[PDB]
Amino acid sequence: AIKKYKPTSNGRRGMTTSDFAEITTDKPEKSLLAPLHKKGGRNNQGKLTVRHQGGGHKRQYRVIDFKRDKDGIPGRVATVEYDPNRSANIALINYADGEKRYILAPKGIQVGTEIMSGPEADIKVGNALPLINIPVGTVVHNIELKPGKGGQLVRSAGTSAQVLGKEGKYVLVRLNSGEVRMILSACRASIGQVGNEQHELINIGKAGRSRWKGIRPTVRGSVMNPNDHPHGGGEGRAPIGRKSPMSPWGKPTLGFKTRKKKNKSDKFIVRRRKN
Amino acid sequence: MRKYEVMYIIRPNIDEESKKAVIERFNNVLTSNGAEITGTKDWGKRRLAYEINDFRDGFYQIVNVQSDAAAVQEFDRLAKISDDIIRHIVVKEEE
Amino acid sequence: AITQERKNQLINEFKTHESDTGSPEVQIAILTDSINNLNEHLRTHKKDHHSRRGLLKMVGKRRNLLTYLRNKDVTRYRELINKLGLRR
Amino acid sequence: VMTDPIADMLTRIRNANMVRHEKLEIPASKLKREIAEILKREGFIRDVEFVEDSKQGIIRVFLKYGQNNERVITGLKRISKPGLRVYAKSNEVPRVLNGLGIAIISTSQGVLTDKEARAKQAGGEVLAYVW
Amino acid sequence: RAKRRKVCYFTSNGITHIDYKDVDLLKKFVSERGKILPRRVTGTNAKYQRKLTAAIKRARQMALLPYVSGE
RNA sequence: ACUUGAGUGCAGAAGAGGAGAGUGGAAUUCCACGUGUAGCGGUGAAAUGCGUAGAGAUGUGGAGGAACACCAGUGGCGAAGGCGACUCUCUGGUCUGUAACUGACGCUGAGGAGCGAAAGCGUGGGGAGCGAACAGGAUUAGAUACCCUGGUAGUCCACGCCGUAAACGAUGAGUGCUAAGUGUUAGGGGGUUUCCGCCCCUUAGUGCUGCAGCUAACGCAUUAAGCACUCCGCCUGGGGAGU
Repeated sequence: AIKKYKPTSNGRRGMTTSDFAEITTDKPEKSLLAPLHKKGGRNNQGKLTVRHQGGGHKRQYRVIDFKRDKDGIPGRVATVEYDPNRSANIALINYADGEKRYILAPKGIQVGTEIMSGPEADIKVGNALPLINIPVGTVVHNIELKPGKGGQLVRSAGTSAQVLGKEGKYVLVRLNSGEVRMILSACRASIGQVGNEQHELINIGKAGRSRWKGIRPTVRGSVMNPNDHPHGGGEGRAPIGRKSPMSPWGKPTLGFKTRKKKNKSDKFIVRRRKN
Repeated sequence: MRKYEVMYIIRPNIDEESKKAVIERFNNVLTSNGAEITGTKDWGKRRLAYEINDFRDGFYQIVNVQSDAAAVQEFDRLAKISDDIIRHIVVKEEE
Repeated sequence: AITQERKNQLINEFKTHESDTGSPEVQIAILTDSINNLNEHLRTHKKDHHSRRGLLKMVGKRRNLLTYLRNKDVTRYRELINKLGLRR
Repeated sequence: VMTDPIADMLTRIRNANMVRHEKLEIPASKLKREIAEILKREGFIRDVEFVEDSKQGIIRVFLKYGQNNERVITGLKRISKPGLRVYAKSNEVPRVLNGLGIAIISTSQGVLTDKEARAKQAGGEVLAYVW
Repeated sequence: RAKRRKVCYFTSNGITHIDYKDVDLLKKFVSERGKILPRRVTGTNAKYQRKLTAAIKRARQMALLPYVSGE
């Protein structure tokens, strides 16, 4: 759910925080906290190569199977917990081994549900199995690309996929945003759309929450000096003067395609980017 | 509970003893919820009108299950994605 | 509902006379429990206006019978109300 | 239902009063009883024979109107409305019709007629009015 | 006079079927081109045409009678 | 005190009454590839548009949305708006039948509460067909229209607001009575009938034809606009002005 704040001051007049009903316990597992350093958009040189990051709060990473290499032994969801490193939440799972693993949380789960992960496993939301055994048309997330790499594919909050219809090799997938990629068949995948579906309707409201996260503010095109940004200039609020809008480098950023043309993904698309 | 007379056909590409395994295991999963399935049937290899998935005819089947109320959605939804059961139409039984 | 174990079970647990199927305390019992189970079963999917109109008509009828039993016997109506639980 | 009994009997003797039926039913009550003895004794219908039985009721009168269309029940009107009641004192007991009809005011000693109630000289609830 | 030809067609020897296990009276009910039969030309009752129509559908759902025919 | 009113029970019957989930086809569009050529399309007549970059048609396969033909009918159900492929869960209601119980526990009901087509409105999804605004061509003296070729929002879904309609039977609800016929579903009792089927009696619902009666006339007429009772709402010449 999503609460909304009464306008006690002018910071509050649009802002929303989510209800935090999905979460159960606060203080996480001490034995899977991996430490982090906010890098601030920097490089390994030291230059800041990503504009307007930095400023955030002290994050702390929690180790996640985006693989689910272990198999067959059912899980038993102990707690579903909150992680500042991403949109969606994480469910803590006590396997029967004792291998307490933070594993990404699909919706509809609570405490106590069995989660296997073999190729024999169910299509109960949470169970994970390679894409051959998945039937045509299930809600799938956590897709990988190369077998056993880790769930690069879909993961963020309130997203999903399908399986349109497959061969021995490969398995077609209507991914999110419509790209149909011939994803490899022995790729491990897990079942369900990703929990905390109402992340998008969170109205940020006050300015500094984008600084709380954080994101440094951005300075627009016809604001910087005509040196620094190739739109800036004029006698103030000049029109966006030069033809072909242009990034702060000399490349147009209305629709100029940026995929390599000679690239590996020329075969791995049946249908792309419905726009 | 109430009688659930649901009979969903087996795939025509199935093998013989594998088809007996499909009826055996599927009958077990239908029977796991206390329903002593007091009915059975095997209508045989009988051709249908249009294709189900790929056949021009299939190996027809029947059922007669007496349970809840607890496993009709189990035997329908848990068998909706099998490779043997072409299209199971689990009609209610109140005749 | 109601289930037969609550129809015959509830009428058997609240029979005013030895062979009285009616006896408006009994009608308030059966209509009351069926209104409660229709209240949760209406609350499970809160869009069905037809079943909701049934819940309003049924709950209103159980209220009118409650006022009838309250006008028919005072102390027995208080004992039926405080024993049943509702009306508060 | 059951808005008023005397209006149900009066609507019975009216609607049957135009139907040309031989006998007429009614709901058997003390108003149908005493009004049956008054309205039968004044000579409108042939005979009321209150054939009683379980559970309630049920009067049965015959229309005493001959060949000539419109006999001794020639038209009836609810002079007292159960819902907004009529009233009539001693000197104000009105004799309905003028010289033909007769009204039936429920006096304090029995359901009288018009002229007999004026003979007692005491009025009450205007029970019905048979013009 | 005074009845219909093909008198009621199911009320004489019914009732309460079929539906799934029946393909015989279903064979005599679903029409030649493929459509359901007209209830004036076939001759069923009210409840007879209702039950034979519901069992004609529910027997067409499990692929028993064809969902379309030839010309 | 009593039982027909009204309610409970017992047994029947019926339905597109509702809410949620899942499934299935026919058809259109689009896409991929075969086959093939010079037209396809539309009209009152044409043109815009599409087509040698290979269209239409035809064959195969795939994707997706929306609505479910036949049954289907002045049929059914619902308080009304309305509700249609099929299956399941949860649920309301109606009528029939004896008749176990209760013993008037009922009718209406201003406020108050709640629902209410389609258009709209907010957000987020979905966009196959249809399609305001818009574009082009046609007809006309003119065409901000009719027609045709396209085409956005919308229609679809979920969550909230909107609370209007010829929301119609232009007929508020409840009850009692009062000529008849003929249909039509949902039941029941019966006369013989194993059957089946005919016929009567009976309800309940609904359609036609009509007596009395009503009326300004059309018309209504046991589903009254008849005949009476209860209660609520509305009406007091038109425009101004539902301003």
